[PDB]
Amino acid sequence: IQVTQSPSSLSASIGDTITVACEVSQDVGWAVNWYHQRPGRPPYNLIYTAHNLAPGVASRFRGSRVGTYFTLTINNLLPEDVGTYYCQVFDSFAPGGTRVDLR
Amino acid sequence: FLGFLGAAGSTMGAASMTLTVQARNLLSLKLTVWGIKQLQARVLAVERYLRDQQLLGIWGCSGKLICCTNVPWNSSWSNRNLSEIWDNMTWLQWDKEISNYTQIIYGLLEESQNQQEKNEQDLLAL
Amino acid sequence: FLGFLGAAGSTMGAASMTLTVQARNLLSLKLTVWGIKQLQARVLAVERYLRDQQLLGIWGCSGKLICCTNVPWNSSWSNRNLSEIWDNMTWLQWDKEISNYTQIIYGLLEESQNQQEKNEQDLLAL
Amino acid sequence: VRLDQSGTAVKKPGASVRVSCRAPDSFTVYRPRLSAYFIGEFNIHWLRQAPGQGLEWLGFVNIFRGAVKYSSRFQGRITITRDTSSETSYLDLGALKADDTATYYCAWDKNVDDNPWRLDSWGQGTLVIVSS
Amino acid sequence: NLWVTVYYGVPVWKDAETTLFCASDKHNVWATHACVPTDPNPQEIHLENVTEEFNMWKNNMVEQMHTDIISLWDQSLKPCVKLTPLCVTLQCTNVTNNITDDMRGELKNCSFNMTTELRDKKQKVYSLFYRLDVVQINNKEYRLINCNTSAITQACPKVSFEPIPIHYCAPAGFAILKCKDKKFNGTGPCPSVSTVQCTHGIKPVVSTQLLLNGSLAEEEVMIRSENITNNAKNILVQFNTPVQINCTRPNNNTRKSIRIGPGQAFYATGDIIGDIRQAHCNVSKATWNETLGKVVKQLRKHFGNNTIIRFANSSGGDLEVTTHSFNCGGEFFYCNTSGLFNSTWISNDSITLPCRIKQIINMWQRIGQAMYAPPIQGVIRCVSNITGLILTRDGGSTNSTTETFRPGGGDMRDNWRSELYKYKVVKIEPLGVAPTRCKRR
Amino acid sequence: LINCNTSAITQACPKVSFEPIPIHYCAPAGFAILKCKDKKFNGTGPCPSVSTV
Amino acid sequence: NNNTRKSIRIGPGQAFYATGDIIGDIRQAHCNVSKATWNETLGKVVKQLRKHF
Amino acid sequence: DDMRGELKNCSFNMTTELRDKKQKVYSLFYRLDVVQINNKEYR
Ligand SMILES: *[C@@H]1O[C@H](CO)[C@@H](O[C@@H]2O[C@H](CO)[C@@H](O[C@@H]3O[C@H](CO)[C@@H](O)[C@H](O)[C@@H]3O)[C@H](O)[C@H]2NC(C)=O)[C@H](O)[C@H]1NC(C)=O
Ligand SMILES: *[C@@H]1O[C@H](CO)[C@@H](O[C@@H]2O[C@H](CO)[C@@H](O)[C@H](O)[C@H]2NC(C)=O)[C@H](O)[C@H]1NC(C)=O
Ligand SMILES: *[C@@H]1O[C@H](CO)[C@@H](O[C@@H]2O[C@H](CO)[C@@H](O)[C@H](O)[C@H]2NC(C)=O)[C@H](O)[C@H]1NC(C)=O
Ligand SMILES: *[C@@H]1O[C@H](CO)[C@@H](O[C@@H]2O[C@H](CO)[C@@H](O)[C@H](O)[C@H]2NC(C)=O)[C@H](O)[C@H]1NC(C)=O
Ligand SMILES: *[C@@H]1O[C@H](CO)[C@@H](O[C@@H]2O[C@H](CO)[C@@H](O)[C@H](O)[C@H]2NC(C)=O)[C@H](O)[C@H]1NC(C)=O
Ligand SMILES: *[C@@H]1O[C@H](CO)[C@@H](O[C@@H]2O[C@H](CO)[C@@H](O)[C@H](O)[C@H]2NC(C)=O)[C@H](O)[C@H]1NC(C)=O
Ligand SMILES: *[C@@H]1O[C@H](CO)[C@@H](O[C@@H]2O[C@H](CO)[C@@H](O)[C@H](O)[C@H]2NC(C)=O)[C@H](O)[C@H]1NC(C)=O
Ligand SMILES: *[C@@H]1O[C@H](CO)[C@@H](O)[C@H](O)[C@H]1NC(C)=O
Ligand SMILES: *[C@@H]1O[C@H](CO)[C@@H](O)[C@H](O)[C@H]1NC(C)=O
Ligand SMILES: *[C@@H]1O[C@H](CO)[C@@H](O)[C@H](O)[C@H]1NC(C)=O
Ligand SMILES: *[C@@H]1O[C@H](CO)[C@@H](O)[C@H](O)[C@H]1NC(C)=O
Ligand SMILES: *[C@@H]1O[C@H](CO)[C@@H](O)[C@H](O)[C@H]1NC(C)=O
Ligand SMILES: *[C@@H]1O[C@H](CO)[C@@H](O)[C@H](O)[C@H]1NC(C)=O
Ligand SMILES: *[C@@H]1O[C@H](CO)[C@@H](O)[C@H](O)[C@H]1NC(C)=O
Ligand SMILES: *[C@@H]1O[C@H](CO)[C@@H](O)[C@H](O)[C@H]1NC(C)=O
Ligand SMILES: *[C@@H]1O[C@H](CO)[C@@H](O)[C@H](O)[C@H]1NC(C)=O
Ligand SMILES: *[C@@H]1O[C@H](CO)[C@@H](O)[C@H](O)[C@H]1NC(C)=O
Ligand SMILES: *[C@@H]1O[C@H](CO)[C@@H](O)[C@H](O)[C@H]1NC(C)=O
Ligand SMILES: *[C@@H]1O[C@H](CO)[C@@H](O)[C@H](O)[C@H]1NC(C)=O
Ligand SMILES: *[C@@H]1O[C@H](CO)[C@@H](O)[C@H](O)[C@H]1NC(C)=O
Ligand SMILES: *[C@@H]1O[C@H](CO)[C@@H](O)[C@H](O)[C@H]1NC(C)=O
Ligand SMILES: *[C@@H]1O[C@H](CO)[C@@H](O)[C@H](O)[C@H]1NC(C)=O
Ligand SMILES: *[C@@H]1O[C@H](CO)[C@@H](O)[C@H](O)[C@H]1NC(C)=O
Ligand SMILES: *[C@@H]1O[C@H](CO)[C@@H](O)[C@H](O)[C@H]1NC(C)=O
Ligand SMILES: *[C@@H]1O[C@H](CO)[C@@H](O)[C@H](O)[C@H]1NC(C)=O
Repeated sequence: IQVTQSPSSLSASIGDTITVACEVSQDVGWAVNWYHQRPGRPPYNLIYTAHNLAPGVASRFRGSRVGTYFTLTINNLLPEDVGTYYCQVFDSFAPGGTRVDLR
Repeated sequence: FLGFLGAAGSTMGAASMTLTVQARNLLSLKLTVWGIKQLQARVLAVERYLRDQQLLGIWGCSGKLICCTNVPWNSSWSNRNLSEIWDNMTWLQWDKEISNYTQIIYGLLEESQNQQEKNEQDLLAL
Repeated sequence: FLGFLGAAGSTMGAASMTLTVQARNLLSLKLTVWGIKQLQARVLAVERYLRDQQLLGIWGCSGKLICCTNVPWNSSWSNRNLSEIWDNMTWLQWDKEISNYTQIIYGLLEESQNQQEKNEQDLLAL
Repeated sequence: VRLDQSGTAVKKPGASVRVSCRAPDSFTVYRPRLSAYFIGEFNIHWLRQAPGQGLEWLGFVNIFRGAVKYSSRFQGRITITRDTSSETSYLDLGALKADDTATYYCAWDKNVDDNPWRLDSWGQGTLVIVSS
Repeated sequence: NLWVTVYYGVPVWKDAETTLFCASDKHNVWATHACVPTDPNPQEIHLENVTEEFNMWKNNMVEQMHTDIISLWDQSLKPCVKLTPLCVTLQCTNVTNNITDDMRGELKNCSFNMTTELRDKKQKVYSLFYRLDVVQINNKEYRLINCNTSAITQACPKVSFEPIPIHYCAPAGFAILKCKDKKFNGTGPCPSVSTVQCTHGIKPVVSTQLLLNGSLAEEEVMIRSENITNNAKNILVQFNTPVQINCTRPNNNTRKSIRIGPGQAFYATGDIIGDIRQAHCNVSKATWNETLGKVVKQLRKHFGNNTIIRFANSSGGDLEVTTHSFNCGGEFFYCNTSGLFNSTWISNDSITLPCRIKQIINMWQRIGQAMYAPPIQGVIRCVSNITGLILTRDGGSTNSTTETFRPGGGDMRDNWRSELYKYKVVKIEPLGVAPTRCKRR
Repeated sequence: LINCNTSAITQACPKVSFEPIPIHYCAPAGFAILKCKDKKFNGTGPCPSVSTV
Repeated sequence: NNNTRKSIRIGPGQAFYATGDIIGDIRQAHCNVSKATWNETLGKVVKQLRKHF
Repeated sequence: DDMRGELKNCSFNMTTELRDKKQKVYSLFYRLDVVQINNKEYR
């Protein structure tokens, strides 16, 4: 299985609403996990099963599934959300990730 | 609607109007203390329900919330006027003042049911 | 004759013709794991049967496999034609599409039975 | 669950590296009907991140009896083992190449059928540097 | 118009969970005597017109079986001698009399002080322990392996470990739906539902890599997996034909009773009469090749025709997973089975599998308790059928069509899914309401 | 102790009395116990005088 | 006291959890109750207790 | 001042994994858990 996620990078101002895409090559159902990695910090689980929030994650995080097209939507962006995003499908990690930084 | 034992303090007629709500609540792991207590409670509840259902069945009133019979009421049990009983009395006092005569009433009920059923069979056969 | 759940996929009328064969199979050592499992299964079967018997009894339908009532059909639960229902449908789908309206129907049956019995009381008394 | 890993390691090409990952008091579960502490069927995943790159999956071990699944990009020089007594997991990578410089993370997987490959908890990360 | 009519005993069922009691047709570990005697003629009823959804992976019956088996295994161990005094310093020497090349160092001749019947009195006895049972302490000094983090309790010698078939029978008001479709994979609707009072004879065999003594597929080899795309879910393989397996323990073992206290006996391992050879399980080469050919033929469907399927041995882990472990006449084997999953596939002779013996067994991985299997007198020998496989596909790059499959296991639930795949538990709901032209008088 | 090579003993707790107390074995509901009242009843064959308890 | 739990293995799978050395100063375990709150509660209690005496 | 004598630093011979082998280890016990026997000997 091959997983692709885009855009490679994006810059948003404080409070904006941004979304990140994660496309899968085959139907995998809802088995998509979303991970947050702050710079110089270990990654932590953000969304599991593509629409369920991890414990401690604010309700402003939302994930959705459209067939083989998965989206993670960010509301009212805040400075601590800076970093890179990774989507996981089984043993496959999307190359590069999506770096999100303040504008 | 008031709920389980909602009309406990009501008058006789009002309480009888809602017999179903009290009628529907008589029936509703390892060998741990909580588990064994749960099992004992379950068996006690089911046996109590079936004792009551069997006792109704003997008098030929199974399936009927309010059922009439053919034994006269001796005034020795209670000579109170009907209007006072059914409009100015609750079931608690009523059971309080007939606790002793209950067994003979039950026996009369059983005998009357048996005799009536035998007569019905005789009429059905002829 | 087909057996327990023999007419599960059959039509409504054929299934109704043979309710008895599923009706009879609703009811039929130390403290070892197998023993305790057997005992819990036995008690569970007893209570599962008795809940259904109580529900039938409240509606004034104890002892009758088929019982008619005085609750009008609201037509919002299902407006399907009688011929379609009773000749081109199975009980499984029928229960599938009334899974939500069951409780209100049960309550209507209970209240209708209660009022009906008390009405009978008045006539038997007069 | 808290995860603790070993410290930074310095290695030469062709050597071998062992990084430890301890998950205290998390290897055991209490099956209530069975009335004892059993070793749960958890998975410990091992991941690494090259400097400035994305994440890559190495392999995971099943705590129950040590079942291991390895990424084909590392088969033949990778070995993941766990010690149920010490509640630790060991990554043993052999024939290290200069491109293996990365922060190696050990991750905790509850192995829930409804959530495949959930990496709930992560260690602080271990820097492994290889050079001549 | 219309009126509500209540019906009793309608054939309506809902998926539900309930406790299932045992029924079965010397004392055994599973306490099959406690199971109620099953009817000599089981009643099976065909439910035509019925299409019921099945899902063995979310079935409760496997979990309930797991709980019941572990509970039975624990309960059969309580009235047995506890070998807590065995955790004493051992003086073990190499056994080098009439041993073969492969047997060098696998057995140890350990002598130790042991508590006599009189508490103050002590005695020096000797016993034979396999190398996997004793660990060196740093002739040399050894100790029983689990003595560090487990209490030893000897399995009672008189209880048989043989799997007696057991039938899981649901109580009254519940039914068991059997999927009679011969081409049914583990999920999806099964349009051949037939109800039975309870399941056929289930043998709770404990094996890791090869499914022994199991039930065969009716038509062809089946490949059942929850998510064939997920390279972490075990792949349940079922054989349409049985693959026979000879094996035995060639050593003429003798059970020597050592009285370690008041009414407490520890059964040691005495001197072996004759030469000492290697325990080994035989599989017919041609039969295994044919079965592997059928398996790979049925496995190309889920991956493609042009893909390369290669069978490799276990990748590592504890001995129970790396080897094919099972019980045979009271002894627990650990067979290499590297010659089985060794070939690669593209578009009279027997395979000898060197097995190893253990006496300290820690099945179910319970913290604090372990079992000591008493030695079996004489030469044990059992013949079984390999009726299944536990294959775990590896990952791979996107530039390769080579899908490597390796034996897996460990999770006994996966072993018991291959026997409860065609069954499910439903709750009879006999109350039905339907409009009718009848109105109560 | 003669036990020491064949069995392990547990001391009977001194406070429990071994004295026999009469105990009646009562059948559950739906079952009855038939008591043979024949004074010349040898234990086998019919008992002409049967009383239930 | 910042106590340390030291595991002492007294047998097969049996662990006796002992008390290790205490890090830092060793003080007295104590409970704290507000003086004013306790006095007010005692006043209410004594007011309600004068009724029966 | 208030903690004087409330703790006891007790060291004792204890059995180990290997039954024949003994072992010496120490632990801290509160004064209310140990009673003198008539450093001193306690139990
Ligand atoms: C799969 O099923 C076969 C057949 O039931 C099992 O083989 C059987 O194994 C038992 C013990 O493992 C044998 O019983 C023993 O027989 C010897 C010789 O008669 C006797 O001395 C012992 O006291 C004991 O009764 C039994 O004969 C044997 N059946 C055969 C060879 O036909 C096999 O063990 C099963 N596979 C498993 C459990 O993995
Ligand atoms: C992979 O596994 C997941 C989870 O086991 C499957 O997801 C389920 O899909 C069914 C489809 O009918 C849904 O009803 C469930 O709600 C899903 N469960 C989840 C997401 O936890 C998925 O279908 C499987 N996919 C493949 C290709 O095997
Ligand atoms: C398993 O097969 C091997 C050979 O494939 C058998 O080993 C032979 O055993 C006979 C005795 O019956 C010896 O005469 C031969 O010399 C052995 N051949 C060897 C060692 O290469 C073995 O007996 C079989 N085990 C069974 C059937 O349980
Ligand atoms: C497993 O052992 C059985 C013996 O019980 C083998 O069955 C024998 O096979 C030989 C062929 O070499 C026949 O000549 C005998 O008549 C068979 N005896 C029977 C059926 O009782 C069986 O072949 C062995 N399995 C393997 C794979 O070697
Ligand atoms: C699977 O097969 C491989 C090779 O066929 C085994 O690798 C051998 O492992 C032993 C250790 O016991 C080494 O001494 C050999 O040099 C290895 N051979 C190689 C790498 O070619 C591997 O052990 C087998 N796995 C199991 C579980 O038996
Ligand atoms: C399982 O069997 C394989 C091969 O039969 C073993 O691998 C061999 O191990 C020996 C031991 O030194 C090596 O000399 C060989 O080079 C290995 N490969 C082959 C092809 O023979 C393997 O070790 C066995 N697994 C065990 C014993 O656990
Ligand atoms: C017991 O402790 C609690 C919290 O440690 C104390 O509550 C605090 O009291 C201070 C006043 O001294 C306030 O400034 C804080 O805002 C309180 N915090 C909380 C969370 O309640 C409480 O006063 C203490 N009581 C006593 C009797 O010592
Ligand atoms: C309680 O008593 C009052 C007055 O006697 C009466 O009006 C009321 O109906 C009674 N409660 C019920 C539930 O009947
Ligand atoms: C199954 O359906 C067919 C037609 O739909 C019907 O003739 C048949 O009787 C049904 N099966 C049973 C057992 O009634
Ligand atoms: C084991 O050692 C004992 C002496 O302690 C000896 O009598 C016995 O023959 C030895 N057995 C083997 C198989 O070496
Ligand atoms: C005795 O067996 C051990 C295996 O545990 C082996 O390492 C050792 O070399 C053997 N001793 C001799 C003298 O062969
Ligand atoms: C048994 O105890 C004696 C006592 O010193 C010792 O010499 C001997 O080596 C012991 N035997 C063992 C540990 O096997
Ligand atoms: C017990 O000792 C053995 C000796 O090799 C060791 O492998 C094991 O980890 C130890 N268990 C503990 C310390 O819990
Ligand atoms: C299992 O069977 C169902 C129904 O035939 C089918 O939809 C599905 O693709 C099959 N395979 C899996 C892995 O579910
Ligand atoms: C093993 O297979 C044979 C046929 O090869 C069969 O007769 C026997 O019953 C099977 N044993 C089982 C299933 O336990
Ligand atoms: C095993 O040894 C005993 C001697 O104790 C002998 O009677 C028996 O025949 C032997 N069995 C075999 C298969 O050689
Ligand atoms: C098994 O069959 C394959 C089919 O290609 C063949 O290559 C291989 O040599 C066979 N192995 C045997 C007969 O042992
Ligand atoms: C596995 O197969 C290779 C050739 O395909 C062979 O050289 C090797 O000996 C085999 N391993 C065994 C038989 O254990
Ligand atoms: C126990 O000892 C007595 C003599 O003291 C002896 O007669 C008996 O056989 C012994 N029982 C055993 C060794 O089981
Ligand atoms: C008891 O009396 C009966 C009377 O019929 C007789 O048949 C039977 O043999 C007698 N039994 C004995 C032991 O005398
Ligand atoms: C107690 O000691 C530990 C070190 O063993 C330390 O991490 C912790 O902060 C200490 N607690 C307090 C309250 O000082
Ligand atoms: C408690 O409060 C009362 C009134 O406020 C006062 O008279 C008394 O002295 C107080 N006592 C204490 C101990 O505070
Ligand atoms: C030791 O502690 C005890 C407390 O039980 C105390 O009485 C005694 O004076 C202490 N001795 C010294 C030397 O501190
Ligand atoms: C208790 O005594 C031991 C030596 O037996 C010592 O190592 C330890 O530090 C002491 N603990 C105290 C004084 O708190
Ligand atoms: C342990 O036993 C030795 C043996 O003499 C003794 O010297 C020592 O004091 C003992 N340790 C204690 C009692 O703590």
